[PDB]
Amino acid sequence: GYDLSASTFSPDGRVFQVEYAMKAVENSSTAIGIRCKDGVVFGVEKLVLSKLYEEGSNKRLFNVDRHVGMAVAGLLADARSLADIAREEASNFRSNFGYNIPLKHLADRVAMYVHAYTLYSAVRPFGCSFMLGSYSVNDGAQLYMIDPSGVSYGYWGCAIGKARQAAKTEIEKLQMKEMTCRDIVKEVAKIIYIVHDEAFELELSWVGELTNGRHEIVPKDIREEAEKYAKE
Amino acid sequence: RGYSFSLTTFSPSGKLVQIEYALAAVAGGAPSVGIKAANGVVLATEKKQKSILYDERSVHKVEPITKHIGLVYSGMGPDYRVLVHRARKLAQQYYLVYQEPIPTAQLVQRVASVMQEYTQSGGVRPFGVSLLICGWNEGRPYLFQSDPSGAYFAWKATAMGKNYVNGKTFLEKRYNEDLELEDAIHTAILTLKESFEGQMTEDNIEVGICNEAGFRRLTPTEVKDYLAAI
Amino acid sequence: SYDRAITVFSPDGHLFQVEYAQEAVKKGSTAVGVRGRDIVVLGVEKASVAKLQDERTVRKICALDDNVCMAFAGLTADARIVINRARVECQSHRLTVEDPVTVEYITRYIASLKQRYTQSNGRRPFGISALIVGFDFDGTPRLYQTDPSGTYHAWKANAIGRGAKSVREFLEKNYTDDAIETDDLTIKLVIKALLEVVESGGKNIELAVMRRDQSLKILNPEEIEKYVAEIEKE
Amino acid sequence: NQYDNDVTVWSPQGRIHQIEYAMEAVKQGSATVGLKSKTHAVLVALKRAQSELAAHQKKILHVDNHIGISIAGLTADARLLCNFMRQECLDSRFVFDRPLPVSRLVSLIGSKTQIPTQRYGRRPYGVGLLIAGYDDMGPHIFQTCPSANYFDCRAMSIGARSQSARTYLERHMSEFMECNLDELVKHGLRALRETLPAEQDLTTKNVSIGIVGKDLEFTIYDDDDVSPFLDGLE
Amino acid sequence: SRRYDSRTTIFSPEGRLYQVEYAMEAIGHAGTCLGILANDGVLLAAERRNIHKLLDEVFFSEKIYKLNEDMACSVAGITSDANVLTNELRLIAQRYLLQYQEPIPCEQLVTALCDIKQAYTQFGGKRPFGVSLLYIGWDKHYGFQLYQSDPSGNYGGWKATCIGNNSVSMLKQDYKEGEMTLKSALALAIKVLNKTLSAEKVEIATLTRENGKTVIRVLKQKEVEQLIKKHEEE
Amino acid sequence: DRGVNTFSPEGRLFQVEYAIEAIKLGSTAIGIQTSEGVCLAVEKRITSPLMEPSSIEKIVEIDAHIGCAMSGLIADAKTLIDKARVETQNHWFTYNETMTVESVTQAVSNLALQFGEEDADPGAMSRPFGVALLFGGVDEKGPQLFHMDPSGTFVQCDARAIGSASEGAQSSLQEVYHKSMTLKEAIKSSLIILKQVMEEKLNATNIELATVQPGQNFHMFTKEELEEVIKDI
Amino acid sequence: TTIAGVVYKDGIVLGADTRATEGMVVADKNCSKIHFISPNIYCCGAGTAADTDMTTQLISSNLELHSLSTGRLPRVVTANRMLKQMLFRYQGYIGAALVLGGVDVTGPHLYSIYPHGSTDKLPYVTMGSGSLAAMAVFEDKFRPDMEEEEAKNLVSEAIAAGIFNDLGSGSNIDLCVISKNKLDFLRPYTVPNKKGTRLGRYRCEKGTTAVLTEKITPLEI
Amino acid sequence: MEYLIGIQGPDYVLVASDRVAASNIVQMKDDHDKMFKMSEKILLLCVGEAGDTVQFAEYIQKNVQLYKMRNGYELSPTAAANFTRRNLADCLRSRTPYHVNLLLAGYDEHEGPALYYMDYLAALAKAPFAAHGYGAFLTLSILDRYYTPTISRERAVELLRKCLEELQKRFILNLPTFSVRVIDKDGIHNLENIAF
Amino acid sequence: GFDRHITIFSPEGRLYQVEYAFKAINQGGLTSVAVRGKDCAVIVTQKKVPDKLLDSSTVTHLFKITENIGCVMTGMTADSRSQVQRARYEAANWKYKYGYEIPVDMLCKRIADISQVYTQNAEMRPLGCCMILIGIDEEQGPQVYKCDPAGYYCGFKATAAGVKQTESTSFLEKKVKKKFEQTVETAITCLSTVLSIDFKPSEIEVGVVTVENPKFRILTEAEIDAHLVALAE
Repeated sequence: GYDLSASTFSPDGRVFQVEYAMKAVENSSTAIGIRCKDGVVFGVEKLVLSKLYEEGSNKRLFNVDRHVGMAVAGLLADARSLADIAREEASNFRSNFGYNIPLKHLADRVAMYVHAYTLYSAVRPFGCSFMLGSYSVNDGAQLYMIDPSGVSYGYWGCAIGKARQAAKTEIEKLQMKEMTCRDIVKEVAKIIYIVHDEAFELELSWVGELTNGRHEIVPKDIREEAEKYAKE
Repeated sequence: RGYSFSLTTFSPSGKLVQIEYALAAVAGGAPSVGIKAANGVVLATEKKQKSILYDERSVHKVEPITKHIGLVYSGMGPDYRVLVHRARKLAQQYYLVYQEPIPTAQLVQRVASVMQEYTQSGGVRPFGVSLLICGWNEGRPYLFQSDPSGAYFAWKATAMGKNYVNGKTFLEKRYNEDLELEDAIHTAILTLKESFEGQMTEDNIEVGICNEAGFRRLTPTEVKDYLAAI
Repeated sequence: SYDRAITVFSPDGHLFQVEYAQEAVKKGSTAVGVRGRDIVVLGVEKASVAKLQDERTVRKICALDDNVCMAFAGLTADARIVINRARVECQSHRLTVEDPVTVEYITRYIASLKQRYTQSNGRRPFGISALIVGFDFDGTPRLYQTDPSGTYHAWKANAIGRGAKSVREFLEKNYTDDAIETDDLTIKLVIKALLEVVESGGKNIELAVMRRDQSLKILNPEEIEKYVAEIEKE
Repeated sequence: NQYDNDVTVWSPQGRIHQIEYAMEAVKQGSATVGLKSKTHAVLVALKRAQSELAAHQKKILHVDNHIGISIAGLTADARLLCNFMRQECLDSRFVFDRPLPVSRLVSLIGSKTQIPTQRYGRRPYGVGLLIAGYDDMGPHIFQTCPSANYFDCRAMSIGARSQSARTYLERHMSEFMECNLDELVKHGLRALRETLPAEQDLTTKNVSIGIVGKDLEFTIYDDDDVSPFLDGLE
Repeated sequence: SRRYDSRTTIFSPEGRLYQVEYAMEAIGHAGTCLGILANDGVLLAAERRNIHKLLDEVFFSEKIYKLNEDMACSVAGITSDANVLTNELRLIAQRYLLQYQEPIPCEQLVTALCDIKQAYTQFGGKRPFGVSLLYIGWDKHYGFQLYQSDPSGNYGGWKATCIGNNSVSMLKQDYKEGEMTLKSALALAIKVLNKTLSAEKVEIATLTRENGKTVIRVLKQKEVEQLIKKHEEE
Repeated sequence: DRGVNTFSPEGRLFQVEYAIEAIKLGSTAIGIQTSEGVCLAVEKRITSPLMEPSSIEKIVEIDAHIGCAMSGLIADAKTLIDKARVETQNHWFTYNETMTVESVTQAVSNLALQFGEEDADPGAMSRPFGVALLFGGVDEKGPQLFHMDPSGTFVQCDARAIGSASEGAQSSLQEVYHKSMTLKEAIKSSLIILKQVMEEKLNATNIELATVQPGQNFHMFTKEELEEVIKDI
Repeated sequence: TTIAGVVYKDGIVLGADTRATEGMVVADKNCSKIHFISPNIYCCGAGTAADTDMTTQLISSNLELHSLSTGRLPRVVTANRMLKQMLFRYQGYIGAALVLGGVDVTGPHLYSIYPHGSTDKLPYVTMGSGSLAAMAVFEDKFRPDMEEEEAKNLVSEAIAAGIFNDLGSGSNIDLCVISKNKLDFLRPYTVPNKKGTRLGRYRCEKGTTAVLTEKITPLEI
Repeated sequence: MEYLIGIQGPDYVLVASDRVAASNIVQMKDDHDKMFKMSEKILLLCVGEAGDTVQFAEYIQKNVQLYKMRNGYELSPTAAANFTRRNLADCLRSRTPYHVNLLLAGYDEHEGPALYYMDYLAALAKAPFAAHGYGAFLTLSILDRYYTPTISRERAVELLRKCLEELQKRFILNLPTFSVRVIDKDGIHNLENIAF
Repeated sequence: GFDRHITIFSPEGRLYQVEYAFKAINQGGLTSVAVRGKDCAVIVTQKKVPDKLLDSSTVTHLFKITENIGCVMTGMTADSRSQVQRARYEAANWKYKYGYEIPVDMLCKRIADISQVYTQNAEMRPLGCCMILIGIDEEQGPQVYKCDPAGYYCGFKATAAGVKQTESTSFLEKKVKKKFEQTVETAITCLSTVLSIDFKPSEIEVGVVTVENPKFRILTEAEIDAHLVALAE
């Protein structure tokens, strides 16, 4: 019984309370994020249970600091918790150092927060993978993705969730570097409609030159324009 | 945060299970000899690394406690370094309140006092380092050994680490009460020479003496000197 | 800082730590007391203290301040803490209201204390049981018997030691009105009650009496012998 | 089952293994139903009488100044959570001097009941709130859960066999965003009148409802005031 | 975690304390050092560890520890713990002086140490102090007196009790309780230690006086070679 | 074992559904709210006859117009009876009026399901209070009695039985009460104690009865009043 | 208190007068004001006579704990920064206008520590009241990059110029010379102030006493 | 501004307080007795601030009373005097200075009678006779002129009447009655109060 | 009992958590070999991007402690950045607390010591990453150190870290007994002779320090490409 406590290793060095949290986001829906030269476009799959839930019953594209975003995957309680303390973290940076928070420091900070939270038997690990993303006027379209292990990598087209085994292939075959984000908002629906293999009432948000370092649910028109990527 | 329950506890036989395991982890440690001599001591130890790859001037095993008191270990690696940190701090509390270098006996009182509460007090395991103490303290030199239990005894000679029964019997054979300077170093060298696992390299041993002028490590040109005079 | 909940409800409403303290008072001395209507009286069959004891420090009989005094039964070292805190708060209740402190109030403090150790985080509720005797402002020689569950009862014999279920059924049988006199029939009833259990009072029994808010007097084994002889003569 | 020392542990598939079991612990609770119109949202609760007779453990609660709730699970833990929600709703009356919006209310209790899910040896708040209030825009209604995962829903039913009330209430969403108070609460009571064990009546005793919305305080209708809501035969 | 704690402060189902009577068996492994009082002063009589040459000089031994001008203590069991507690109780002695300008009558000291050692077996979840140390002392109130305590917490006046292995029953057939004449107490001490021997492997220490102030002697070497030839038969 | 803050494979807490037990253990108490008062009674189950029966406090007056009636694990209630009376005189202190019964019952039942192993400072509770009780009290609304649980659940009650006789006495009390006091609810409630009888024919030594009537404040009955009632049955 | 210290090509030369005057009367006519911290760092002291003592026992003990933690010889910058940060957070309640100097692996240099916690790298410093009596003799005859012997003569002339016209004067000058290889802590350098002499013996033998009650107590046996 | 007096005899020590409880301009009930009963043979007295006399010295009475009825025997008056000097001396500078000045009459069995004295700063000293208040300033020379180191009991009482009649004659406060207690080897015995 | 659960002593010593933490640093395995030059402590490691979807600039090990100390770690990369941030914290805390910039040795002593107090107390796991960290002080030459997850820093010439540690230190031991500022036949060739890839200049990260320029420099594909085409002898 080398299980059930994050302060106990395996006999081959593998802390099982972390990889049990990793499959705990693999049983939740996808949320893809695609970088391009004018900013980062998010898109989240929704798995609307009943008709009783209205539009945006649970936000899964949170925002934090008026420019970085929160496409989350796993338990929405834990993801919402680290979302609001990310809000408090960029609050302490902007209040403390004045300068608006560069995203690499926020991803390293929230990353070591959720990592240092997996060293104790007096806490459980988080059960929520999530990703960030923004750009300053001289930053580049920085996005990062953070596991429940606490590791944070810079990506281009990272995808977390249940069907990330499917979702990583189309983002890899999509032309990554040089297109101007509006088309890829449209193209995000092609990824979401491919990976949904079963109400899929999806939701998108981005940051871009049409936004100047902000976040909007889409505005609302591509929801009746990227809906026209049915039959593909 | 924390546990606040002792993991060291009493067996149904009526003994401490963790402390005998600590003396097992000491007994699986590197062998180290210490010889009390009529004016001064010698505390030799054995630094066998994995390969001929490391800096043998980087880490020490002879290292002083701030005035004239060196202490050498046998067992766990870094728990020793914690005991050097605590021991230097306790010697400097004593030095800032009483304005003399600490008597060796009182330093062994306080080091054995700090090693006791790690046999208690909240989830901490005991150290498993039975380091031994030297010191000139006025008139006649001292020598001690703080076990990972917390006991301490003073004597004329000892060994510890691997095969220490041969060290205690061999030092019981070759000891004289007036045997005082470099002859002690001689028998210390031929106590480590007894096993050593081979060839007696000067970079793999280091000694430390307390020759009435402060504890001082011996330079590697001096041990090889007497290794030429074997 | 140890915070494990020890005294917890098991199934079928059984609070096992407290009943384990009930065997812990079942495995002690044999204390006994009698409310004798003008006097109160104790007794605890002691062991072999004559071989090499000191009789001054074998006391199952203590004194709280002057009138109230108690005979613990069980574990004999967790009791002394309750003695000390009883004496401390008893002096505090001499500080506020300034009375010859009533026996009801101090035994409510003891029962409330042990009940506060059936609640706190990890501290093993006591294995003692008391005989809080004494008086008040107007005679009334009230006796009280506490419990490791913190339940005090104002009963009149309460033999609560180790072989004392026989003593309390004996005292159920043989205490109606014959012990309403000054001291002799009451103390005769106590030494008869403990001579039911063991042997002679020249090595075993010791007693204590208390008369009308003065003179808490113990009985040295020369004086106990006279009463024992009378009982033997019967 | 080594996953019994268990709001720290994970079942090897994905499961946290007891804060979904707190969701079982609000499936066990009594049934209720809330819903919303385009103008004013309503709450309807049936109250279990596990006694002689009672106020039947009054469910829907006054928290607020138009943000009313409907508990369904533990009652003491529910009252603790609505003293929290109540106290900081009044704190937002104190500081900002505006009505506290319903979304930030349910989100920060969604961060308050989320802490014992995280840490060690602390059970989750085993209560399923069904909160409902009228902020600046339309009258919201939020199921929240002991898994600290609220839902911006419309027309939700939680409690014992409340799934049948949902499947009535799912296929009758078309006549919402109209359907004023007199014909709305009838449409909610005939949604509640399926969780009952198939024998005939939503009595005035057990049904307590609450109304909140445009130009009216969150208003509780108890034993008497539910009697003007009367219709339906099935 | 609650899977990891040794749970020291738990009553047995037989009512006793598991970690306490394991300390009582720790005394029987290593322990000697009886103590005899007389009409004159009191002595300890002790044993060192083994025959192992390799031992230069003890100022006082590892057994007899000085506490005041008029008290001393000897130690059984685990020697690592008791060192700590004897420095601890030494602090107690001096602060009584700071509070009272008295030389601390020794029963106060034994009561204080037994209260804190009882506090380590009461709560905190730690292991108890595995030492049944004992005390000799004098006050102006009582005579020469020795007390004896154990890791459980209780104590007593134990006029000739030894601790450790091979248990004192011969002393309770040989000690004259009235008069003892401390030279013959030395003779009885080397009798008992002669059954259970120069100062290489013995450590005897006396407490006497001259003109009011007490004198604690550790009985330097050649006195032991006197008493070891004070036999022929025994 | 497992801890105190864990949920059971039935659906509820361990320590709460274990705290429903040790209420079957202990004495039985009953109470009847009427239209002109509320009567409480308890057969306090004296063990030996060698003794004094009039100091087993199971009818305890919180205030002059609130009297409680506990059972189960006795003397575990004294901390929350202490909180009941301290909260009562705090209410009268800060607000200069009487109370309800749902404010003292609101205040005590918050302390029931408030425990835990690793929490704030060790003056907190480990086990839940294994004592079920009910506050007989008169208000400006009406006389009423509020039956608590160890779970913190408290309910309006007009005829409630606790203790070991929580099934047979409750079912007997279910069919014998509808109307009002008119002096005979206190004589048709010790009749339920007369059916309950464990050791002795319910004389004025083993039952404690007390009524709370809107004219007076309370009345803990003395011996000759009790045996005046017992003579009438 | 008149104090001073001068850096030169090999090292530094500290120096102080030896007199401590509480109120307006000398309590003690010979006290060291040149305190040990380290075999390469000596400080000095002025202001409160006890606060300099305790702050340099604390930084001496903590510093040589630091140096035997590192193993190498301790630098003089870390003594400056520990005196600065530890002397600052008591808000200047400690009155310790001390200077400190050292030869180390970078170069021989000295600092001054004002009692509020303001530090100055200087070639030459003067704390105490005798600052004013010993700063001008660093302004007519001080030269940079000067040899050890006339630097010793310079600091002795400075402290000796703090003797003769200041009321915080001293009995005699002691001064330390900290070089690269050797340390020279020499107690008194010059004694320009003899005691003088007495004239005429005073006492009888076993007289001139009003004895009321004797009491004799032996010690050994 | 009250008055406490004591005289150490060879086998006794007698104390006397002024039996006046004052106010701003008037005096309250006379009796209010200032001498606080300690265990059996100790007896301390307290004047000074109106509100620390009844508070501090009663707390000392609690601790010494707890010592006797906790550990059998009572304190010697030396340990009680150094006890209350410790408690006043460490309650002095911290947060609330107890402004009381104590006498402490007492005797142990196997040593002489002792009359301890302390100011409001808790500096303790033995004395064969001590005084307090403003009335100390004029009456103390009469205990200088007539006090032999060995004095009988009735001579000390009539000497104490000399001191109180002088205190009646010159001292400006109306102190008409004085409470007198002789303590000696049979326990605390109190003589009839002196009046005028 | 709990020998393989808690950081406590088993029988025969050998506390079973640090070698369970040593096996944690071999997870995946991106492998550093550090080369020391009598005037230049070069750094080498291998780094594999999975899928050409990671940002290759962001993934690294190669952290910078200060302007004179670099580091590289081969453990589980979750536990890496929690360890390097505390090393930056103690470096800047040393420069604020003791004046001069921290020399490389007792930095590794200090992070070895907090890793010790991880493996001394219970209720925390000893985090599985070892810190190959280089740096130059004024007195001695360039140094290199590695504290393990047990806290045993040594003072090395040329160890390695990660998967294939033994083959690497065998190759370095066989190729140091011969006698190197260029380090062209030592630094990369340990990797290309252990695991046989003969790298293009993408997957290798190199961090040098020189005595002539003690600032820690991470190299790019231009200069490491000239460094790789210099393997044509």
